Amino acid sequence: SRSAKKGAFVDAHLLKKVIDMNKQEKKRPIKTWSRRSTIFPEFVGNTFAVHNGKTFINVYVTDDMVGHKLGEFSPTRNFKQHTANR
Amino acid sequence: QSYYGLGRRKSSSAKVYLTPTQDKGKITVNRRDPSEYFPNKLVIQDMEQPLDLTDLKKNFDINVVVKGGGFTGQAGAIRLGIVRALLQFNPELKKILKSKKLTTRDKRVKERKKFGLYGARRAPQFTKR
Amino acid sequence: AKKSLKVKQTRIPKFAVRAYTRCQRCGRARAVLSHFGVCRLCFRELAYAGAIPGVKKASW
Amino acid sequence: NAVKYPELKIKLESYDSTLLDLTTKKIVEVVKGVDVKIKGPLPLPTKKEVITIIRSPHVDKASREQFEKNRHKRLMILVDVNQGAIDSLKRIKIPVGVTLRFSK
Amino acid sequence: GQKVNSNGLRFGINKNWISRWTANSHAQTAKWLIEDEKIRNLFFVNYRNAQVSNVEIERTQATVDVFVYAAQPAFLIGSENKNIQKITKQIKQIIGRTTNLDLTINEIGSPMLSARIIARDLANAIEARVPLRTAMRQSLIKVLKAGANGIKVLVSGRLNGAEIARDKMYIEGNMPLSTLRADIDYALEKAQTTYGVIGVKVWINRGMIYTKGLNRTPAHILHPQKKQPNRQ
Amino acid sequence: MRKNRAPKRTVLPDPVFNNTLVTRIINVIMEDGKKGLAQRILYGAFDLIEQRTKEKPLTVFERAVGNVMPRLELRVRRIAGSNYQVPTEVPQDRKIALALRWIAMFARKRHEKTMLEKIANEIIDASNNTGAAIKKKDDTHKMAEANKAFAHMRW
RNA sequence: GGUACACGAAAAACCUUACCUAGACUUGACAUCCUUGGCAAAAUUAUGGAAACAUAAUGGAGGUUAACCGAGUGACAGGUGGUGCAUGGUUGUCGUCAGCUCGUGUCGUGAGAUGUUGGGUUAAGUCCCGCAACGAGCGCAACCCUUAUCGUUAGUUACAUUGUCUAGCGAGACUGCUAAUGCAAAUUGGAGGAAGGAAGGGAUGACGUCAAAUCAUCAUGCCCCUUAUGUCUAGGGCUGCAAACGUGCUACAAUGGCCAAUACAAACAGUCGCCAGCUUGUAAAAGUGAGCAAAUCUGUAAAGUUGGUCUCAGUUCGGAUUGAGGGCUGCAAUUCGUCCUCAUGAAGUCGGAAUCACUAGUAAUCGCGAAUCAGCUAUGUCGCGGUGAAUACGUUCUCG
RNA sequence: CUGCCGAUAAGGUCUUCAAAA
Ligand SMILES: [Mg+2]
Ligand SMILES: [Mg+2]
Ligand SMILES: [Mg+2]
Ligand SMILES: [Mg+2]
Ligand SMILES: [Mg+2]
Ligand SMILES: [Mg+2]
Ligand SMILES: [Mg+2]
Ligand SMILES: [Mg+2]
Ligand SMILES: [Mg+2]
Ligand SMILES: [Mg+2]
Ligand SMILES: [Mg+2]
Ligand SMILES: [Mg+2]
Ligand SMILES: [Mg+2]
Ligand SMILES: [Mg+2]
Ligand SMILES: [Mg+2]
Ligand SMILES: [Mg+2]
Ligand SMILES: [Mg+2]
Ligand SMILES: [Mg+2]
Ligand SMILES: [Mg+2]
Ligand SMILES: [Mg+2]
Ligand SMILES: [Mg+2]
Ligand SMILES: [Mg+2]
Ligand SMILES: [Mg+2]
Ligand SMILES: [Zn+2]
Repeated sequence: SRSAKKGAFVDAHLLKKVIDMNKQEKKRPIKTWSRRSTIFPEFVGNTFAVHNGKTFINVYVTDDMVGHKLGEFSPTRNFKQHTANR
Repeated sequence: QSYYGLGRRKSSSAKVYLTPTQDKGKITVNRRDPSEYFPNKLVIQDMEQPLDLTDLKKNFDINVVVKGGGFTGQAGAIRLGIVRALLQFNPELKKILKSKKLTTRDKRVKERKKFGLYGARRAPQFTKR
Repeated sequence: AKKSLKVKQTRIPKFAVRAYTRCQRCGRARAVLSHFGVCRLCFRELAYAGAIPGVKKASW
Repeated sequence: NAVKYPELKIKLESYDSTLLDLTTKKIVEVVKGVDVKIKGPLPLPTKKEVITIIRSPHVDKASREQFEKNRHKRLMILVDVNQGAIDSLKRIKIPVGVTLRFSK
Repeated sequence: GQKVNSNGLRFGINKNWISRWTANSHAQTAKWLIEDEKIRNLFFVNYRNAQVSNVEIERTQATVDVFVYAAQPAFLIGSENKNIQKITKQIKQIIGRTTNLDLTINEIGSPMLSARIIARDLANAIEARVPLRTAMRQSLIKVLKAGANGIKVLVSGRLNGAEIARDKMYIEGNMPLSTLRADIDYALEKAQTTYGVIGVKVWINRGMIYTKGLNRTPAHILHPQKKQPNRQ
Repeated sequence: MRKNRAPKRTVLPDPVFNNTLVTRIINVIMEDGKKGLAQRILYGAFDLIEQRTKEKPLTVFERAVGNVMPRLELRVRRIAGSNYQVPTEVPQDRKIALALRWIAMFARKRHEKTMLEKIANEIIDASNNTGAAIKKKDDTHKMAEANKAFAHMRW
């Protein structure tokens, strides 16, 4: 879908923290509000706290989850059972 | 001594040129063979409907210029155009042509779409319950 | 919450796609005529007073 | 004698019709009072725009009225003008409504 | 049932437009359109003791012309042309210093048979605690004596401070609303009362216009003289 | 509640066999507002009729349609329960019209192939009083004959 | 309920947005009045930042404060917060149905009656007669627009197969003439006429009913909040899902599917746009790039005609769903944009009880354009043209 | 030309006024 010339997309605020956080050995969960950032190869090995709307759900990225958007691996709404009307 | 007629139907003009000749009428529409300008779906007789019952042996050379409309509308324009040219050669013909009502503008055009309606006269489905 | 949105619309946003068009007389956001910058229910009042030259009732 | 302007193509347009005819009468009278061969005040097709507006404030989309705004248009091309016409052209005073498209 | 606006039904056929201008683009068509409404509203809301009947606006690429008709122009003029300077500064701030203004007060004739000042007088009377029945009747009788045709006054609202809203009408003569050739002048006003809002609607019949034309001719300003100035 | 009788539009003489009735059946088989398509379909069936029956197509069409034409018409009239029917003599204009409608309706349901052959078979099958349109005409005639008693009372 | 359900909304990714979670603000994002100065707000580059916002920078048009930029400052600003059963305004409905009343007079102890009901004629309380009624107002009709023929003016950017076409004015149709019967309105037929008896369509909608709809277009009485029900920003939500209904689209097919060639429109729109041609690409599209501020240039007309093929199959029908690769808009397409290409090929073979619309260019159907719009499964809405029917015997039943 | 055909929660607005012009 997304054009070629444009490429991928990160907010570059997430990119800067990831570069800083990968150099630092004692990595901790990275609190990012950017559900819009696509997972870049360098992201591999870090863990993020994506804002589902209410809380920050923790996602551990792998060498496989690479390519999709960072908010795609977290939910936003919840539905598990209806209730008999009558 | 040529004759000229101007018919119209569904926003379609017509310029019919009546030329006296004695070497077959050679019907012609917009510089093209009638069998090719029209789907030749037997629509050709219609335009000649007032030129048949009186005569076509007088071999009137027809020079038709029609610009607008579809193809039945163009055909309607030239019949009136043929009849309007016919009203300059032997005013008696008029009488018999008037009879069959072949000397009247059809006055029938597509109506305007109305708001709240799915067309000229259609209307949405009504649900009571 | 009307007055604050009106003022914000006049102010330029930080993104081009963030700019929307709101009626200039009232503050209605939806159903705004870009040809006149006037919403559908202010255009009726203005048209019925003669303020817009040439907008006459239609017979088609 | 001179010209200084060949093929002066005056174009007229206005929201109103009667004013447009009046301006053409005034323009023609002055330009024929001087020595100019007017081609003729021809009419052009009027561009009509129509806007549909719902009458009701809240509900009943079905009841919607309509408005129109006609852009009546005329054309007028002057062959040779010269100062004798141009200087007299300064005192014409065209009623606001009529709009000019002088193309030189 | 609901009726089409009487003024709006006769626009472009027998009635001219209150604002006559052609803008450059769709962006400049909106600025030039809200601004004239402010000017008209200014004249009407404040400066009311003058009986301003109608204010017309005329604009070109950059030159603004205002034609203001009033029944008592002394209040606009002021003491040795004082209030006049004030209003000029008002008008200049709304449109802009970069343009040229040519405001023109023009005194009006036959002030009575105009639905605007009658509605304003009606609204003032209701706000002044004047009994409604007496107020309309005095206005009705004075208008008829002025020498016009039938007048229709509808005064709907929280009548006399009541808790249930009513409406009182008083037609007196032929008011042909369905006819296009008739000269019906219409105006509506909001009387702001301590118990709410009162809506007054005045329909006036000022004869039949038997001369075809989109007006371009005055309307009930001709009988007495009509001049004064402040123009250039 | 109307008190006015509707006008009638012209029927037009056919453009080939000069038998008005051809134009009517053309309009009957019309679907999707295609005048062109309908003429082609119908005209092709007469050519198939030539290839098969070796006779004049107009004569065969009249012999089929004239044979299908009914005589009695049963109008529903309910009073208390169900409807007691009433046989009435149908006008000549409606006689041809009803015949054409049935011809088309049973033609677009036959097990045959392209509607050209479908419609061609129905007309040739109706010239010998043995088909689907015949059975419909037979059924209404027998129903009217059975309900002969109430013919006197109409309304 | 009819008079809600492709409705407000003529465009919910952000914005819109009024909702939730969070991070921030308090005469406030916006305004006036007052003591008081103006020697700025912007925009943008840095750092911290989810962004609000902070700390530093070029210190900014101008015109000496005009507007605004401020300080001080309390009255206050602000509310899409409640009440459409307090309202103004606007609208739906009976209904474009033919009604609703008043003045004077008369009758009646009185509510009230009369006119407005009788007989003819209409779409009409339209008109004529009769008549204790005589008149009048609103509605009805006509005056307004548009389509149908012609005359006149004008001839480019139309035409240029020479009088189309476009838009100004005017003529024309007036039951005007005749036949029948009626007191008279008036009905029917005929003549001539492009048009005949409201020639087709539109705008035009009486008093009032339903305490009908809207405080969320706007305005407003009253009540309520006032470091919060006000304000800014980021993310989510308005797009959910065991289900039911309404309105539409696509189909279940040879009156058709696919391929090739090809003829004929009207209206509207266009300089952050319409985009011709050319080059690349299986294609959406990209690059180059003229032309057009427009009767000039651009926005491919499709059904339709001919030829080839399928040969009645759950198929060369039907396109859903799903996977992958691409293009465009936009900071941004996962929640939640659409287009193209490839891959797959749900249901569905005419649909139960019961229901809806329509009386000619109408129903049915085929395309085209515009509005809001950066983009949008708008198949919606408002318009334009191409083809183009069937039926109306009658008021017994049915609804109003 | 006589089939069949039953029901519909409670309390409620609305006339303020002619003194008169
Ligand atoms: Mg508001
Ligand atoms: Mg309802
Ligand atoms: Mg939002
Ligand atoms: Mg300075
Ligand atoms: Mg100073
Ligand atoms: Mg409030
Ligand atoms: Mg209400
Ligand atoms: Mg009587
Ligand atoms: Mg009477
Ligand atoms: Mg009328
Ligand atoms: Mg209510
Ligand atoms: Mg959001
Ligand atoms: Mg929705
Ligand atoms: Mg639809
Ligand atoms: Mg085929
Ligand atoms: Mg050209
Ligand atoms: Mg199956
Ligand atoms: Mg398919
Ligand atoms: Mg997506
Ligand atoms: Mg089958
Ligand atoms: Mg009908
Ligand atoms: Mg269809
Ligand atoms: Mg029963
Ligand atoms: Zn508005």
